Amino acid sequence: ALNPELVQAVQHVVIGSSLIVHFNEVIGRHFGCVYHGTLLDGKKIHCAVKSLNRIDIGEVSQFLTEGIIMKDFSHPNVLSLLGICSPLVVLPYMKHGDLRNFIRNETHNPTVKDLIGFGLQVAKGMKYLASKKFVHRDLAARNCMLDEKFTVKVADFGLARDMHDKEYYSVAKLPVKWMALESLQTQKFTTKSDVWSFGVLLWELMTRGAPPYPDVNTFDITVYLLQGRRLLQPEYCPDPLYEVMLKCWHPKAEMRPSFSELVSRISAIFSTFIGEHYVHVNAT
Ligand SMILES: CCN1CCC(CCNC(=O)Nc2nc3ccc(Sc4nnc5ccc(-c6cccs6)nn45)cc3s2)CC1
Ligand SMILES: [Cl-]
Repeated sequence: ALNPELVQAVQHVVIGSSLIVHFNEVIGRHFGCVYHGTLLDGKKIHCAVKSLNRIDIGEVSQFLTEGIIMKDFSHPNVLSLLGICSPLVVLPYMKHGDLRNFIRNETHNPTVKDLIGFGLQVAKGMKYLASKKFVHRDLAARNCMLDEKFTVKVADFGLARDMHDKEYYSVAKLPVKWMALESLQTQKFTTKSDVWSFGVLLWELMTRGAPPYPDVNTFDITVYLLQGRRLLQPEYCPDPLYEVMLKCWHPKAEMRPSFSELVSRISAIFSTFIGEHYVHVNAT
């Protein structure tokens, strides 16, 4: 029943090696549910297996097409797809989980250098996605993960794209407090609106995961911004990094820096720090 050209094209994505899905070990549950897993080939690889609903032959066609597209994306700062198989999406397990919880954790002691380092890795992952004409639409610290080497990987990508939390989404995903001014008015997204979201992600990093605009309700953000306001400078945010955030929030989308310019500018700032400045959480 399926297009035979598509069946041959998806073969390099489909996994036979073999996979052991640990169905009793759940991660999260919107859309489908994520479980722990183990891959093969004479080695055991810890993975996160997402099982999507019960999806018609056209739905199966999209699933196989998405798998090929996803597999064509490879970058150390972008969460990879290991393969596909109910439809199974197999992703590498990220030991330290999401970036927002990692920095919020009071037992963690990040320095200014470490936090800027995480922002730099996110910028590199986004620089890769933009070059592939991929518009993320939901870049936030909650949507970035950390592996065992503390490598940051931009997630919430392709078949894994979901809504895991609700308080950050106005009820198509609308992460209002991370959205560019023009996206709040048109509901359209570009690489330049991902640049706005990246400026917000840098603010999340420097405040160790504080919610942005805490005293502003989701529905009020566009009026708040149009009065001539931006997120205030975090206490442990260096002046050149705050200048970078302000550039990410330029009212004119085309005047915002590209992710390539961000990688470059942030690499310079990052290089000036030695890991002697401990970042503490704000009381407010
Ligand atoms: C002591 C406190 N603390 C310290 C360690 C901590 C982390 C454990 N490590 C993991 O949880 N790793 C993990 N890797 C992966 C790899 C892929 C996927 S699918 C996916 N694609 N994009 C996103 C974006 C968001 C989400 C989710 C949000 C809520 C539930 S899923 N899923 N998602 C999920 C996980 S979850 C647990 C306890
Ligand atoms: Cl430092």
